Amino acid sequence: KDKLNPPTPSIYLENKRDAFFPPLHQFCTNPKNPVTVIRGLAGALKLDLGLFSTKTLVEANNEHMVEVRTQLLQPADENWDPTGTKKIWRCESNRSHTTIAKYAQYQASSFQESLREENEKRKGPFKTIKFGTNIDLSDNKKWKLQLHELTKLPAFARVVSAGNLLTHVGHTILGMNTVQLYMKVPGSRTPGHQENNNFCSVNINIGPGDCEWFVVPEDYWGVLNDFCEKNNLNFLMSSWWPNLEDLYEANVPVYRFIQRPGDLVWINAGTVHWVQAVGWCNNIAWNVGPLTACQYKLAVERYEWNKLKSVKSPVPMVHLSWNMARNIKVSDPKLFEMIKYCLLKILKQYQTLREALVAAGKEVIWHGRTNDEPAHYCSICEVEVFNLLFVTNESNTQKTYIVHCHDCARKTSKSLENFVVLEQYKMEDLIQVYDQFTLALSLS
Ligand SMILES: O=C(O)CC[C@@H](O)C(=O)O
Ligand SMILES: [Mn+2]
Ligand SMILES: [Zn+2]
Repeated sequence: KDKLNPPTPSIYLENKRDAFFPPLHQFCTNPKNPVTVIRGLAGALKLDLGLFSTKTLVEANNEHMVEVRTQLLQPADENWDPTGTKKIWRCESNRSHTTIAKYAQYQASSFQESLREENEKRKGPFKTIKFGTNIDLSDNKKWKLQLHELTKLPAFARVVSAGNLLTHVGHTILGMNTVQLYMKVPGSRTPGHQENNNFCSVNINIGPGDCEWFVVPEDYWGVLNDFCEKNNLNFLMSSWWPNLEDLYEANVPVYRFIQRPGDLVWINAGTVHWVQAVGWCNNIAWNVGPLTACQYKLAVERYEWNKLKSVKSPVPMVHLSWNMARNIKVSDPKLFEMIKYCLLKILKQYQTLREALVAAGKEVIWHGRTNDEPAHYCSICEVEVFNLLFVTNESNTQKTYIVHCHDCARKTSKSLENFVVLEQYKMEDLIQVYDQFTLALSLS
């Protein structure tokens, strides 16, 4: 079907009015639109993309760290096994580190070398390329002008905003509520994935070259998971590059489009995607969590799925949920009932655990909390741990407070005799937050 190669939801901006126009906000967050390409976004805002040029980055922080992925330069939209014999899903992507100055040097000489080849005139085997990924632009002192330029965006697409759930986490989640930079040469590939905890993603192409994007709606992610599992690949942890003929045969629709310099790509919640550089360019990206039932639901679902797959969730959805209930007036009936349900479950599980401890003669020690203290995770299994923290007798005495979850503490120490139980929140206070959390009226 042509329904298997659908058109890209695409908004064409001319000026600031178009960018700040509220139906643009609603369009991007509509669950029916897996991706929105906002064309001409930088131009409409007079964004200085030059602040993100390789030349400026070198001058700014030439020793800054870059995660290098070394890859094969693959043809078009395909991924071949190294012997050029068959198209496979697994892609080779070895990791090392470099600096902006060193990667910049390669980016520039790669282009000069391509110019000479174009002037030398005229299955693999395949050349090797390097992709500069995940460059951390969280330090406002090192990247003042860069980060300030992005406050010019409409609020819904900003790294920080009142309506961004990731703003409401209350602490830094690297690469999610902080900007990541990518420095690319032709063929630089970001393999298939969903965002961390299915949060939306915002990507701007700095240029000067284009990127090519591949997008599959969230509700087909199970199909791609089976493909991975049948191909001996971890959907969440392995590097894979879909066979478009496999997807077509399985009746999976694939959105496919070009992102030009200054185009902003909005990846909606849970949308599966992979990307390749067509030319030489940089990109900047971060996540955003719109206050919708769809975003919260997909975030919760991935959070729970990660536990089953023994994968850490970068977004602490328990911590977030209490912050939402404490600080956000929620007027969507569906969203409200989702949050209320989740808090009630947290609350009851917590009450059950606490009572089991008390009834077994285990003491619960009041530990309180520092405000804006990040969520905790289990030092062993990396699950989020909320309120009741399990700390060894020695870590307690040393006041290092190395957190464990209950299961891991119990597996270590059968009667928890090697652990103390630290309580960060009084129950009455949590019950109060829950009770005071009611549906706000909005006429919108
Ligand atoms: O630009 C890339 O290659 C990766 C970025 C993409 O995963 C995004 O979510 O913005
Ligand atoms: Mn992404
Ligand atoms: Zn654990």
